[PDB]
Amino acid sequence: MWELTILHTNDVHSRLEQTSEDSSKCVDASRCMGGVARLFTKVQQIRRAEPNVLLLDAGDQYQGTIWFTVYKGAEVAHFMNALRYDAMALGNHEFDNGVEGLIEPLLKEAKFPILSANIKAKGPLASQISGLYLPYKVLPVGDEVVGIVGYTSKETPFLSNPGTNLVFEDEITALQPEVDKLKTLNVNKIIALGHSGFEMDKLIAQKVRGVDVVVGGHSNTFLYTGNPPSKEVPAGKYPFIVTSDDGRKVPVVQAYAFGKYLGYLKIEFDERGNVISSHGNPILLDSSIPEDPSIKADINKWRIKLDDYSTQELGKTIVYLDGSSQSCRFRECNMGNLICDAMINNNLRHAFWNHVSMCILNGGGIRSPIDERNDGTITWENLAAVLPFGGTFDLVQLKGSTLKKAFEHSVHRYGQSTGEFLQVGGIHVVYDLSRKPGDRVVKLDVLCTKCRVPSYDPLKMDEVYKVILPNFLANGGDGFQMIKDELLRHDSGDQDINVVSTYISKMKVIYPAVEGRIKFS
Amino acid sequence: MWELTILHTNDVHSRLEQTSEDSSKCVDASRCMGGVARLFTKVQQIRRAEPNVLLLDAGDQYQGTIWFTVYKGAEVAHFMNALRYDAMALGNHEFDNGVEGLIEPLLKEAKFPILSANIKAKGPLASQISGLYLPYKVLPVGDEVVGIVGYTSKETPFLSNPGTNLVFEDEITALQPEVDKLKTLNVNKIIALGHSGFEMDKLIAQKVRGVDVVVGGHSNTFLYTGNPPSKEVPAGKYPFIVTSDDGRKVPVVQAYAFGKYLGYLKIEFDERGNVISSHGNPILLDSSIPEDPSIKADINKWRIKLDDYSTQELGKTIVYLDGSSQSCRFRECNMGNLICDAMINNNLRHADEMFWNHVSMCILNGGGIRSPIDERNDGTITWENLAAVLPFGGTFDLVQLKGSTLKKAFEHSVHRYGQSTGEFLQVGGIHVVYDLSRKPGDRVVKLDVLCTKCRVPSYDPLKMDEVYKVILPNFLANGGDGFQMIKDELLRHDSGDQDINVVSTYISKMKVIYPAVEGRIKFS
Ligand SMILES: O=P(O)(O)COC[C@H]1O[C@@H](n2cnc3c(NC4CCCC4)nc(Cl)nc32)[C@H](O)[C@@H]1O
Ligand SMILES: O=P(O)(O)COC[C@H]1O[C@@H](n2cnc3c(NC4CCCC4)nc(Cl)nc32)[C@H](O)[C@@H]1O
Ligand SMILES: [Zn+2]
Ligand SMILES: [Zn+2]
Ligand SMILES: [Zn+2]
Ligand SMILES: [Zn+2]
Repeated sequence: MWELTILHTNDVHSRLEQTSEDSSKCVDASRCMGGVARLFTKVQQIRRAEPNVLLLDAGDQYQGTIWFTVYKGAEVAHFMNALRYDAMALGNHEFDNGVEGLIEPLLKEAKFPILSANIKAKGPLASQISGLYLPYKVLPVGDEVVGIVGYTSKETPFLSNPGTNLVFEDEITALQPEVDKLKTLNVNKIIALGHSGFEMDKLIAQKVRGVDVVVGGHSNTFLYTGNPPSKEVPAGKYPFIVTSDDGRKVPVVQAYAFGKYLGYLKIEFDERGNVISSHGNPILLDSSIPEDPSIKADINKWRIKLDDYSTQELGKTIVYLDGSSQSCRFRECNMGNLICDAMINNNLRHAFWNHVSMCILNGGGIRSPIDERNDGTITWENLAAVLPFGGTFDLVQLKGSTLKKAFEHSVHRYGQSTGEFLQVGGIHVVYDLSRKPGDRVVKLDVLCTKCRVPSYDPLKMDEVYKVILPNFLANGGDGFQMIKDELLRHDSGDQDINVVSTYISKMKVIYPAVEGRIKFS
Repeated sequence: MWELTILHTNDVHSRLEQTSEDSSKCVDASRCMGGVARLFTKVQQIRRAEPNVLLLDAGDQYQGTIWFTVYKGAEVAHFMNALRYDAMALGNHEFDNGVEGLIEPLLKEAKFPILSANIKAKGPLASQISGLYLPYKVLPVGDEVVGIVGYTSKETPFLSNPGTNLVFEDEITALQPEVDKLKTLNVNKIIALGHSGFEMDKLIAQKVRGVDVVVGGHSNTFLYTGNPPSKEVPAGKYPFIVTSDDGRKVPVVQAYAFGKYLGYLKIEFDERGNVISSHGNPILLDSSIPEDPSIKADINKWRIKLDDYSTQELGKTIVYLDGSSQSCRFRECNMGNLICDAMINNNLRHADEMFWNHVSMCILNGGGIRSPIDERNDGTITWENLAAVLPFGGTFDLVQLKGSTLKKAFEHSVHRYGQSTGEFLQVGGIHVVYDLSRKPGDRVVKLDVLCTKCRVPSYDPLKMDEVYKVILPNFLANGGDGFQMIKDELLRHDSGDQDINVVSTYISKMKVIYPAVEGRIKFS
């Protein structure tokens, strides 16, 4: 009846300090959630009360706040070491700053194993990266041993910068042999830890034989059994039980994201290394759990470098700038409208032809909301959380067919928190999700340029339009292969942050609204 | 067979200089229309060729451009005298600057009769206005005599400032006694000249017995027989023939407005003073009719005072700011949106406490939008450009309204739709849907309003029992344009800032503007 307590975080996304419950900057400290210093308290309490504890991360500690912008990963390595994480699987964002941006800050500093069984190194890189990351690590858990096989999304080269010499294999194909190797080493307790999303995690559990528990992330999935503690509605019960093809019940877990919740799963194992019981729930990390003084004091030492960013206010918002994934990836969100307006305003300030009236933007690219409760105030730090990436707002030229195609893509796999869903500037779209995928756009009206008075006219499949979009999309990011393939021109614009930072500095006081640009039938 | 040539203008609205064909400021002089110096050339050219000519004005020479803002009527009196107008009926706008603003500049200075048979002076006013205007004037036309009875819109006190000591009678009731009086003076040739609109003009012709011809204005009606010379689509043939209740065919005329066209109607009269033939058409004052050098030279003398306004640029528009009556009074117009956005932006720049002190709604009578702005001159926008759009001198006032009062105003907005009636509201942060098939007062099928009592503003269906904070012009607040329910059922009214200054500072802020027709107002 050997009991294992699995504690896990996924998609912390540079959320080192305690946050608001929407995961934005903390204002009212007493009503603030998350943090690393608050995580350390709960982890330590659990480690006291429980004999066999593992602390894991399913990737995406990289990218999100001014913490990563400045420390570029050093903060992940330093604080994950203080919290004494047992393992961490590689996420797509760990490659955002290139392989040198992963090797030097994280791989070379992390005093704990970093894992991925489907990333295959090629060329001279292989002998450089030797043992910096591993397909698995066999860990001593008291008087027993626990093997943990890692995995990273096949999609990392289309979401990040992992370079031309890392091969991203299919997870199931790359996992099953490593599991069988651990099996022939008599490792009876196998955990799959990785960054591919809940739907992938469900199949890893179903297909990869020998896996006792699947720990995941990427899809920012919140799972809960009972009455949730906050605003997150669960996708399913915690853990999610997958009846695998070999006849076992495989528990699948995820801890939402941004370090708001600490995943907690108690596992009963037999002498043979099989699951008998699998129960728990994610602990909401809040005010009712103090921040450890030593970690908090240390967090404050690292905050001196970051202080010289929030210094200047670029404007004030009288409304809540909803940049949440739960809004921006399912329907029209005021942060989308605000950004898309700033892009058009950027272009039309210095401009029938050369005039731009259209803007598209993948909702997943909107990485944080902004609270209006702090005197309306907006700083660089506030924006750096919304737009962390470092892209540009590029000018493209598209056929009515290519624009139709992208909008049909926008809602092809709708209701999955998929970031392909587009927020729009100077476009009026109407979707009918009852209809089969690819014929879900029932109306699409676009603002005209070849007109003295701009009005919305039905989109013409044979006309040519001049859209402002992020470079990520211009480059066929988010599956928009048709943009990169069928574009008739592409001129590269200005830095995403600077574009929106110019506009807020201009408007002085902003108030974007949900006015019906995107609609549903 | 005694022939009369009637030449007429109506609703010139301070358009002294030549204009663009949308009646906005002239840029490319060679492709510019109208003005007083072009008018003088064609008038003089007709007076030579024709023996019995009359030049008339059916009111509204007052209000419109920087000309009236500065000269306050003196420019009307000076230039109408130079053009040697035979008569002029009183329009509603002649009262915009009060009765002292009519007596001192126009009535005393005008070397020609000014008329209105339904305005009745009373008390201390009566005395200070004796013979300054008259119900009619009998005019010698060659070897014959022509009587002209004037008339002014019953709703001048709800459209202008004529004061409390002037009584606006029902036109037909006040007109007949004068026509029947003139008849007993053996005045066989009677013209009705007034400012009440085409639909009133049609009834004056129908009901007022003895009227031979009705000359009008107010409704900026363009009438034409054949292929029009410009962008104005005609309401009907010129002249419009009204088969009167006494058995006669009464020609009804109107010359559009802003001095763009000169009305021209040739009339054949018998020994008895009746119409036999009534034919003509409005002459478009275009590039092809030269400006008279003496009038143009004199116009230039008066332009020195006006020059120190257009001096500073307040911003640039990349789009055509359509402030036309043909757009702003029938459907959503980008000038309405621009203004309504500037009003909300004015308030919300100095606001926020919680869900109160906030405003997300704006209503604005389309008739209050008095001019468009052309983007063709380097995008550029001056004070003079704005002064034409917003000439009145009102303010953008803050009101508090029930869902029912707001519903009522929106049902009013389209009660008599398709008449170029200015009551039709342009909106800021409101999404309205009309179905004109439905009987009047139940034509609003959808009305969604932007919320304040929400952290994220979204459009929610209007609630008949909730209370909303709208920014609207003072004219509308004080229940102008028939919006009696606003004045009567308002739950609070705090007065804002000067209409021009509100929109100027927003243009000075935005630097480069581009308003659009984005579906705030819709139709089913
Ligand atoms: O935390 P995740 O694993 O990302 C979960 O969210 C998935 C969505 O995120 C969106 N997304 C992800 N990465 C990007 C990126 N990155 C580029 C800049 C730095 C590297 C490449 N640039 C942009 Cl505009 N968007 C990115 C994309 O819309 C995905 O659907
Ligand atoms: O203008 P006319 O040729 O006479 C015929 O058109 C009638 C429409 O015009 C609009 N309208 C007329 N007067 C006003 C005014 N005046 C106030 C300021 C000066 C005195 C009262 N203030 C305002 Cl916002 N609007 C005015 C109004 O929308 C009428 O329905
Ligand atoms: Zn993530
Ligand atoms: Zn991820
Ligand atoms: Zn007029
Ligand atoms: Zn009038």
